[PDB]
Amino acid sequence: KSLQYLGSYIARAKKLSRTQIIFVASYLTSWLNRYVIEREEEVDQRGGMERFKHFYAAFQALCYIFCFRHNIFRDTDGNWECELDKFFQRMVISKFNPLKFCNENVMLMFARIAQQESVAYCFSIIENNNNERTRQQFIDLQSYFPYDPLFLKNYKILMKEYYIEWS
Amino acid sequence: PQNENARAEALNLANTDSQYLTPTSGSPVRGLIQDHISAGVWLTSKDSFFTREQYQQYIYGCIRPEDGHTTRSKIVTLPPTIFKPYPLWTGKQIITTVLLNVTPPDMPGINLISKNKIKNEYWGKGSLENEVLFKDGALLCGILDKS
Amino acid sequence: MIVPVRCFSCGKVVGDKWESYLNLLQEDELDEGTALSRLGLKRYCCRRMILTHVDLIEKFLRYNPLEKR
Amino acid sequence: EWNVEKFKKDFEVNISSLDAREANFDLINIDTSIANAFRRIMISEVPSVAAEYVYFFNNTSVIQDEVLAHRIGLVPLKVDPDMLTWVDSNLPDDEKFTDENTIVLSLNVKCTRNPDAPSTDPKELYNNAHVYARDLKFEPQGRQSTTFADCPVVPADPDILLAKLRPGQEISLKAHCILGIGGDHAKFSPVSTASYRLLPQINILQPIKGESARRFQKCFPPGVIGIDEGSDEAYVKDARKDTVSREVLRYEEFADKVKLGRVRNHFIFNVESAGAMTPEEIFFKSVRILKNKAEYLKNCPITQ
Amino acid sequence: DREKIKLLTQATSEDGTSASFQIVEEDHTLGNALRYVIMKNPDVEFCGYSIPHPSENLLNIRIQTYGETTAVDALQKGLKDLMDLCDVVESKFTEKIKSM
Amino acid sequence: NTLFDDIFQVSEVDPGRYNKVCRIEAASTTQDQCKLTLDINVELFPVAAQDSLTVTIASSLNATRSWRPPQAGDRSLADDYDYVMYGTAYKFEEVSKDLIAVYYSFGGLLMRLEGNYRNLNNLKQENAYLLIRR
Ligand SMILES: [Zn+2]
Repeated sequence: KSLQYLGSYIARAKKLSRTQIIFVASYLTSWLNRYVIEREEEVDQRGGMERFKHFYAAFQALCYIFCFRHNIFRDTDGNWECELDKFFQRMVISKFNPLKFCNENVMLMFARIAQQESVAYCFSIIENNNNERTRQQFIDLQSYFPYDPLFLKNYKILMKEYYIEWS
Repeated sequence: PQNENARAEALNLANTDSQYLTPTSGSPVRGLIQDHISAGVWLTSKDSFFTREQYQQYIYGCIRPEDGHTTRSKIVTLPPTIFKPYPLWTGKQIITTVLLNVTPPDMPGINLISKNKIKNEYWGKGSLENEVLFKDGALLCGILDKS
Repeated sequence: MIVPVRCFSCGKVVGDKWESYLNLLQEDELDEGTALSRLGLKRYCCRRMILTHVDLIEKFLRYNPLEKR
Repeated sequence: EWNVEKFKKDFEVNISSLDAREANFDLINIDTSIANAFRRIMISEVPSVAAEYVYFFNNTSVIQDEVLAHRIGLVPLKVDPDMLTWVDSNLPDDEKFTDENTIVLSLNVKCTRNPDAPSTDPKELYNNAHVYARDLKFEPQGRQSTTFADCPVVPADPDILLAKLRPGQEISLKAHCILGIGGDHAKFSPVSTASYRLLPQINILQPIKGESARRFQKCFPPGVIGIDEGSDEAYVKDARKDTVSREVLRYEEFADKVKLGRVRNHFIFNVESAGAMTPEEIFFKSVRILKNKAEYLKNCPITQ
Repeated sequence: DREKIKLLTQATSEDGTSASFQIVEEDHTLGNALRYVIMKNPDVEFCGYSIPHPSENLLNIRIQTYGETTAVDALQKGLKDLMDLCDVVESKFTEKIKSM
Repeated sequence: NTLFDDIFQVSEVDPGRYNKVCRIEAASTTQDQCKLTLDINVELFPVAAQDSLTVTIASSLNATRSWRPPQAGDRSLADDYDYVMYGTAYKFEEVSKDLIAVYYSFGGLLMRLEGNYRNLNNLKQENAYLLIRR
């Protein structure tokens, strides 16, 4: 939850030092390098997949920034931010399948922008998901996102200030 | 137990694993002694011969690997005894593979030599099946009974 | 007491035979067996339900508080 | 290799003696595995219709209103299913018992004293003395009145001794009717008995001609053992005209001259009901939902 | 209605050669009928049924198979043939009931 | 490959008051001391007094994992032969000199093999197929 407090604390606002958002949270992108160097020699040992609640959420929370701010995810020159052609490409067919145990709403917004902006390729994997695919109430903590859209009509007086619509 | 520290000990000291051999003489009092053992006579003897469909159903009603009783990847069985347009099986073969599909590997089978209460003069003449023997843990001769 | 509708294990409703049985032993001058066996009784777990039945409403229909005596 | 037309010419059907009550039924070339999936879906997983909810008003008799309550629901109802759909279970009874759900039934008998001259017989002594099944009557509530114009939903056997009365007492009740499978109650078994019997395979080994021919036939049922002459060896002539009673094994000389086994691929059935259903009706109720048992299973999205 | 098929993955492999299938509320009406046709599939090396508790209605079956045949695909052709195991006692049988 | 090869003679038959099993004694037709003991299964192979057996104990059939069910057009060395057994060897013994007798079973199915010429090719085995003729 604490790194899920980084999901809509970055996305749905307007006043952010966005040169620092990649910079201060670079340790979480350095986590994604640390998670693949030192911590992919342990899966065939005693245990299942759910040791790593840190992995289906903070990677999801940075991909919760993905579908909302695509004009931030491009620079002036023409390349990708931190070489998106390899960074979100190396984590496909590993020992966790991060396109297998996912969310419904935001983790199936992964279908529009991944093809038309040429981000990733997962369209021949969605059919392959639902063949192989406590813990029964483990979904209760991994379904709620903290800073959801606002429903009231007279506190929106204060908070339509730094809150933008879908684009 | 209305605490938790008595869940520690009553799962681990009053448990049925640790009261097999009773400390009164060393004569054990635990086991199926009424119906599953007079039906042990009519299972493993040679007057109870089994087909593939009997041998297959009679272990999956025992193991139930969804609860977890396999140890290598899954369940396996033995080759059939008789090779013929129907492979027969044996009740001696029945007790073996259930005694095989639960023990983890890196572990040799067990070897018993013991007796029964059947006294082969009631199996006719000259056929010796009062005597049990577990080569690699398999009822390789004799009919299991009370003893 | 009262005839059990749809006998214990058989599944046949052996009650229409009961008054029909009582008409046999009364005036028709029939036996106990083939009188009972001339009724559509294929099995023998039906056969007791009229061979045995005691008809003991009679000691409950002779104590009536809803009429005098 | 398995092939279905390597079972089509295998699977053989004969029909021995069919009525609307009993159907002797030579269903041949099938396994004892399938001698339950057509035996059990005849007996308890087949849609039957009987009364369940008994809205009493008054029960004045000496017969106490527990035991009589599950007898007016227990009665065989001469009513055809697929005229009445399934019933919702846990909503309140307003949208639970519509006209589509309930065959609204009612019973009302008020007996009295009749003066008469005299072992004085009770029907000869009282009006309305012995309430039977034919006093139970039908009255619709809702949006059907024409679907039972062709058949009023009569109780299947009108002679059922529901209660016997004495003057002063009376009875007036109103039970409600519903579907149901026999796994719930035995009242929802639309067959009395659907048990099976294999074909007995009697064996001979020697000719029994001579004086055993008048001894191989006394103890057996007479229409089984066809003695032919003193010669032309006596073939046992009728197989299924015989139970497996093996009384010949009590003899000490027909212990090896003759054997007996069973053909495990040759079945006779005996399906009979209380009148509500017929054996000429229910084969497309044990099959046609077992047919719909299987195809529902295949097209279901696999989970977890 | 996703209470019927349930891949109980706590007895499976990676590529799913075998799997303990979880289906609810049935009884011998499948296990003593689908096992009779699962062995008719020639790429079947083990199968059988089981009861999780005899009082309440619940089942659990498991199949085994050789290569180029998964777990759930051997349940396909098993239940494609129960669709025809009762069809023969309709298609051919409608003749014999017609002309008794 | 074959490890044992001869022709035997059924001496006497007794039921044991079993159902599908009768005990068979088997001397040989080529060496007057080899006395095989046979608990035959009677229904796949009807035995009688003084039949003409051919009791051959090979080991294998030309990785070989386990019992595949017998598929169409295979190559078994036991294709030509019918009552094919499978078992292990568990106990040797000793009789008079230059004779080495074994005990041998097939799921509670006793053998006893007096003889000599099996002391150079046979031993306490695990996988042997009994390729019987007739
Ligand atoms: Zn009966």
